[PDB]
Amino acid sequence: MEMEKEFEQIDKSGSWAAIYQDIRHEASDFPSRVAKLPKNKNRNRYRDVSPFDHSRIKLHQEDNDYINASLIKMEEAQRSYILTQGPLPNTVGHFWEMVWEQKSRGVVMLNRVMEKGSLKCAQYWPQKEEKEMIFEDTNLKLTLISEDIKSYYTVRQLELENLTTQETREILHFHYTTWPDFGVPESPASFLNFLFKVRESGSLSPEHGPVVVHCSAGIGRSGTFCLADTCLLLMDKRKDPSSVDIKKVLLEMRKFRMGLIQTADQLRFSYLAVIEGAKFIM
Ligand SMILES: CC[C@H](C)c1ccc(NS(C)(=O)=O)cc1
Repeated sequence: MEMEKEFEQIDKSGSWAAIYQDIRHEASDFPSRVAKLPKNKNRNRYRDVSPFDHSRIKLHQEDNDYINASLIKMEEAQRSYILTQGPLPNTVGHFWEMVWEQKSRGVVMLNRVMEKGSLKCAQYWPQKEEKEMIFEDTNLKLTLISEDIKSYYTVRQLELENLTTQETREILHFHYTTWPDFGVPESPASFLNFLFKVRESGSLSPEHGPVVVHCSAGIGRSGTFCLADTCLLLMDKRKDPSSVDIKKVLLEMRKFRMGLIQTADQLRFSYLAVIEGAKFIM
């Protein structure tokens, strides 16, 4: 079926939970043996969210190459994304090592450091220009260059230096600051505006490594971001845009990381975002 009328048909029939459970039943199951090794317990935020072995990002390190991060490679759309958990106190250095080694330009953050009164990720970037951060375990230096605070999101320019080679690179930090503590946003308008700002920066383009996107577990809000982006790109590429099937795209993405889209409300919000976004593109 088309999207916008399939949408109204699920609303009127109140069957979002059944649709979402079907997706959970059909989703791929691949091994995640490296994630479960005892030496990696303090590298995982949640025991039930792990990268598959076949798509995990490997650190270029002979001691321990593990990070909780997955490469989502979308062949028809010609887009790739790295989805990862919010960094932990003992993985901030690994996080920036990955950004460096994978040649990423942008980092997309969809959570606040504290939500619901608890810490959802480490404070992993510097908050003042004159107070830079040094990650001694991976030999990197990170400096805040500039910060632009808007009503729904903040953009930061960062400098990452590999202290071993003295090479430097500019990284863009795109921080969506207004996702509500419970539920999903009432309108997709600010989320779509944010997606377009990431696009306009070059951070999603083939001349760079894959964008790094995270929330707390790296599957819920993060899944919504890449699912909406990929669906809108396919609607531009194809002769028949109504042939884009959001449930099939989501199942394809779940071949690369488990659990993408965590609730039936997030599924409905993804439909809403793609529907409204397809009108603005034209
Ligand atoms: C950190 C704010 C600074 C003013 C800034 C730099 C870059 C961009 N975007 S871009 C994609 O490079 O055009 C936006 C803002």
